Amino acid sequence: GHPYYLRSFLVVLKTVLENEDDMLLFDEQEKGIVTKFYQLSATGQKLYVRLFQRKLSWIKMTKLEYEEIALDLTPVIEELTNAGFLQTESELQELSEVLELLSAPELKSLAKTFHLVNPNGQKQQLVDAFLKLAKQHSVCTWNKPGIGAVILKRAKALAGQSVRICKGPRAVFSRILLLFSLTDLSTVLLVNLGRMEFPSYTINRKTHIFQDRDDLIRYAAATHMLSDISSAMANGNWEEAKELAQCAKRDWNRLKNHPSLRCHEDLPLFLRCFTVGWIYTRILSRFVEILQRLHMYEEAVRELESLLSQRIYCPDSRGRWWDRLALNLHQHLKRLEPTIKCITEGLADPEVRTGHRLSLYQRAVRLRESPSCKKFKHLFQQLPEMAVQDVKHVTITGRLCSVEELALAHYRRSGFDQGIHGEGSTFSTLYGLLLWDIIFMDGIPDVFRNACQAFPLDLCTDSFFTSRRPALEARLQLIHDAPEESLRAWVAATWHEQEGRVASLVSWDRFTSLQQAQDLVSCLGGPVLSGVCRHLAADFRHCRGGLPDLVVWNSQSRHFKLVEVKGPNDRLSHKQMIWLAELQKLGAEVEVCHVV
Amino acid sequence: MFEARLVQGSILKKVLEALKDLINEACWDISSSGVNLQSMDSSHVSLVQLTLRSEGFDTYRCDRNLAMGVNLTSMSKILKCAGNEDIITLRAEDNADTLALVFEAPNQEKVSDYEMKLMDLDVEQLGIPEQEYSCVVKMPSGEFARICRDLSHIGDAVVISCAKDGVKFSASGELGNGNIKLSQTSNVDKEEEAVTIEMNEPVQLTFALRYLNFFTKATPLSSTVTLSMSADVPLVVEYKIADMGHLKYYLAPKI
Amino acid sequence: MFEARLVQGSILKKVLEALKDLINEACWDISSSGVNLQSMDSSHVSLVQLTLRSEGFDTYRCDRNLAMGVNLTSMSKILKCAGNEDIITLRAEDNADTLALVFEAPNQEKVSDYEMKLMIPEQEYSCVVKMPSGEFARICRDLSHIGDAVVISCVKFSASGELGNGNIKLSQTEAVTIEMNEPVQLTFALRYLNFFTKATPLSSTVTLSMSADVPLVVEYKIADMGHLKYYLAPK
Amino acid sequence: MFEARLVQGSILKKVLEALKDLINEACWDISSSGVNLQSMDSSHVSLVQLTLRSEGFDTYRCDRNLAMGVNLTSMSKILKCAGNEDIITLRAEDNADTLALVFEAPNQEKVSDYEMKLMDLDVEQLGIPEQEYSCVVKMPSGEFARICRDLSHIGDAVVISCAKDGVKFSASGELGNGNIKLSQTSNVDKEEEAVTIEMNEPVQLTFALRYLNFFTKATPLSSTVTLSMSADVPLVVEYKIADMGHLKYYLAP
DNA sequence: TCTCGTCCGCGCCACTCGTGTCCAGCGTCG
DNA sequence: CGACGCTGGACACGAGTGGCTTT
DNA sequence: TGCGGACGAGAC
Ligand SMILES: [Ca+2]
Repeated sequence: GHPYYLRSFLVVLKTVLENEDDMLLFDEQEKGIVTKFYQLSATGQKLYVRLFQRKLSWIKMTKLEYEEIALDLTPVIEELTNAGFLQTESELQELSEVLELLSAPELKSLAKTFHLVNPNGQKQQLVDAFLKLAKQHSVCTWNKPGIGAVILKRAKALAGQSVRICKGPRAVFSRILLLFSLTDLSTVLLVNLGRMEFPSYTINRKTHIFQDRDDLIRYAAATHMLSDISSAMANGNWEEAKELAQCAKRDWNRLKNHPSLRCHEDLPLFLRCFTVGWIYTRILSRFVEILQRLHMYEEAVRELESLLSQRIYCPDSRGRWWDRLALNLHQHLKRLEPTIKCITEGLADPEVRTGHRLSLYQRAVRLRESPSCKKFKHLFQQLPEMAVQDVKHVTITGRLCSVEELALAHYRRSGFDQGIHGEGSTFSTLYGLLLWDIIFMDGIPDVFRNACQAFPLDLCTDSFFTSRRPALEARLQLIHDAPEESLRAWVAATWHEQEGRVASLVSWDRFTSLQQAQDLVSCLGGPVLSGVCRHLAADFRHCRGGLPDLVVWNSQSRHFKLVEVKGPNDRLSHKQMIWLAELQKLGAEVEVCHVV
Repeated sequence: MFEARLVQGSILKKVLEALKDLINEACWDISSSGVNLQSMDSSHVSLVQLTLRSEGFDTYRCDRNLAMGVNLTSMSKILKCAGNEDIITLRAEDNADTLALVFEAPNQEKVSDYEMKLMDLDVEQLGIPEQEYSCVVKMPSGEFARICRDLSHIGDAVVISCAKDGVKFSASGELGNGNIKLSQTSNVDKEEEAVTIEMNEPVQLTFALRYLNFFTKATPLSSTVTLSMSADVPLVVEYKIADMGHLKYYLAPKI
Repeated sequence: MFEARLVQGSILKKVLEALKDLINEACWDISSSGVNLQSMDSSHVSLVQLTLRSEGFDTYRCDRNLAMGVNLTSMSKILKCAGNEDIITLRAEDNADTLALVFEAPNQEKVSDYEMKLMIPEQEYSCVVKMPSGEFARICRDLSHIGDAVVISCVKFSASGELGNGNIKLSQTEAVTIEMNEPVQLTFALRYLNFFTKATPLSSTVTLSMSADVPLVVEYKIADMGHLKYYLAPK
Repeated sequence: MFEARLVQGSILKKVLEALKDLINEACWDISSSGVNLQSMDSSHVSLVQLTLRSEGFDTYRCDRNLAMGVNLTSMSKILKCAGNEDIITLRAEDNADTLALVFEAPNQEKVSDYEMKLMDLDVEQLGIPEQEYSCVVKMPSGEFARICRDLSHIGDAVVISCAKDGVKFSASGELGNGNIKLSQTSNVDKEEEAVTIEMNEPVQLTFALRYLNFFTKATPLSSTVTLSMSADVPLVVEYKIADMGHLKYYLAP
């Protein structure tokens, strides 16, 4: 059969082409390009997919080794060129590309030939010097042939054969990949996508995320520029990131008057997160991160204030920004009354939940007791009191195993034989096992688009508890008062019926065996599982993380202790504090193991 | 099918020491009056004109004009084979692209023969129409070469200004600044050390310095070097050769 | 204002060739006495002390003493642009950021100017050997070629290396003479010792001074008017 | 218990630096009386030998031979200090532990001493008996060095073409072919520059040029060199050492 | 010194290539 | 003949790209 | 966003 990369590419292409609503935005020429791709030999498709995953630049035919495709890949290259996907070195008519193609020794030799200022130097400075020399020095010198042409000819002759993926088909396939990745090539999906067996549901589509080809191209440009900004953050070139984000913000301001946007505001949130405006708001949040990194705290505050007035785009993160506007208003800049106003507005904001609601509140008390804000006697005006009950703390001394493994060994010595350490994945997996029938239920429109969708789009969005409220309430009330045998049967049936099916929640490698899952379910009981499943069903995005790490328990005594292990240089985040308090409310026994 | 014999063969070798760094390959025009090079550097900033008249070459006979482009570095490697005193003669076939160089010992006991690939390339034409140059300077070649090296020790550019007092080179770089001043001496004996300058116009003009270093490789050809320039014309650096030929380097303005 | 005209420019050339790699940056202290240079080497086991009076300079005027901190690489490269007989002039105004080197050949047909950007207890040594700089240079070079460390003994140089060992015994009668006041056997490194030998043309003979736990001193004397001393910390 | 002395200490230095690269980790098998060594090259294609007469040196210590396990790079390192006009004495310490080399200047005021631990030695002892060679030419060694150098610049394989009237070195490469013809000197002086020729039948055979360079590196030791060429057998190149020694190389194509 | 808050850097492994650094062979000029 | 100046080859790094699961 | 390192300020 086909290799893994080719398998993933064909699966993506087939899934996208099956999308009738998503096939319409592609131009007739782009559909012709796609159908030309299917008219290739297996070796041709393999080589094209192999070159697709590489960078978009000229690559020498010497550096093209692929034993899996063919020993001599020149006929495959010629077939691809005839098809129109690969342009050979004959089209390398740009000096800035051929110079980058040449290796460092070859570029040094070329610089020595042309009597450059610094023949022995960096490659980038060599390319810059070659461009500078090509700009002039030949217009009038005693015919008028451009020296740039001579440099290009010499560099092309030196580099030999070289191919590069064409702009058009590459862009078309990038947009196809983007359309596939809307519902979620990434490495996790580059390999094993042909063998992953997604869950079963009925595809139901009613609305169009994009209305025409121009909208999809705009969204692709926005997400590509967001990816460029993200790469700039990853590589640490924060000034380039700031420039790119400024250009993106000016583009967004230019585009804010587009009437097509007036349709995107009518999309549901879980579908509205796939629009150009959403991507530009995410880019503006990354711009806020850049400004905070580069210490324009006032400009970061202004950007956050502008963002916080846009209730249509990214409302779920409205907490992240409210908290940072408070921190960028009190810590980095010493404003105090505006910080109190920001805290009050954030606490009154319905979109701030869990940790980012606690953090603001903590800032609130940090301004209700500090002497610097004594004159501002308003933070006590309403300030809806939220209190997290303290949990037990146990200290451990020890020191080659991991910290969590050491804590697991400790609780093994203390009479808790069975113990697992998957943090959220232990509770998320259990919630998925218990509520697979409701998470992937039918009747909810616009949440199942493709067939390779590991999770309904309602997840990570409050609407998951709005569309399926009856069934979810019925299940969470049935689990609340249920015998251990019924819970065992439910978990066993879910595990048997759906074994190996990928899902965003259930991790089949978390439990070493089904018996461990059964024992954990029996020990946790009804109320604890009902509480955690309800808190994950309502606002899953803000309750996804911050869960305790180890679940340790004994089979005979049926005693468990959800333990959150903090290392010697660790601290309880607000999400973790909220989750520990919630588990304390549920009757579960929870404590913090501080390892020294 | 042409034959060219020369006694003081090292002279020819000296020529190969000068072109090799500047031009990797050049067109070797053949004529009854003399053999010309008429090539220019790769980077299109400098020209080299080499003329060896047939009068100096004993037993010179050429049937027709030939292009016979030559890889200069390869020819220098072949010419390194001989010594400083061997007599050198070159033979070119009627149509075969094989130039044969044979060198005979000064005592006529060691004879060496070699052949070259003699690659064929394009033969362009650069007019360099005769322009009347000004501020002609005649100075020893060694002084000029070491001045060029000293200035290249500092920066990557040079400026030359000629006035009634003399000639002045200058070079300013990031590391530092420097300049050379030479004054006309008018030696009575004229032991090739005169720095006599004729003055017609006080001009000043800028050039690159690496190409001056590549031009300085022709110093062993002769003691005297002639540098001429004007307001806008290219700099001309001429070395005579055994009263039979010349080698000229023209450099374009830096700006 | 300050001028210093030296006919023997080769002397300046070789003395700054000696300090080419010993020190990266150093200052040329100038007073009415002359030009003094007390420099801390890049390595942390050596010191440099160059002394020259004001008598040998054809012209000397020091209204205000100037540190004259010059990057030795840059000024050595500038000095490389002067001939052996090239008369060398050091100039620097009291409020000048740049130092000027004026090179004028004795034949006077040529004149050039360059501008560069300006930026131990005493104790008599128990033993001292005055021997030609060539001999000690060859000994140090060969014994560094055989090993990394050499011990000097009352003369004997013994180098220890991973490959093997070497031992050279000298004699006394361009002459070599030792006070033989005390016996010593003290080890020393070679890399800095090798660097201390680039001053072979700088002087005729070197007086290696050693004693009990006193730092090693090598001395190169200009034919007159000045001298140079390198101090090395014993191992 | 082995002692050798040479007033002209230079010749040993040139001999040792000549072999500093053509053989590494070589063997020294000097007998009780008479100095000799032989070793196959690092490429296992060519052989190098040298014979120095024991009575040619100044003195000798009456004892038995020992491995004298010598390594050239180490020796060269040690011998690099030795001058080209001083007296050199080689002394052997028992138990095959070290070898000492003492260099004393003629002025007897800057005397020196040296020594070095040796290394494990393996005896190969090829000992190929000599066979008669047809073509022989004696010519100055500097001429051979220049010829080898320029042919290495222009080619990769050297052709001998021994002949009665003279010799003709021929080769070729990507930059064309090269031929150099040396005629009989036929001068009354018969100096080292003069070349003599003795032929019985011409022999043509191509030889490698890199090892030819490695062997001509021994040019400064001898004023002249004798080349013996014969078909189907390695070329002989031979150097004379003050008529007190012979340094030979066998070059198999 | 101790405690709390805040910021900064993270796919993964191997394979090749850019890069500044160091050592040994080379032409030379007193 | 040798010491000095010049220069190219060899070398430990860190950065960048590429392949990751036809089993 | 979720992890782990680090440093900086208030109170000793
Ligand atoms: Ca943890």
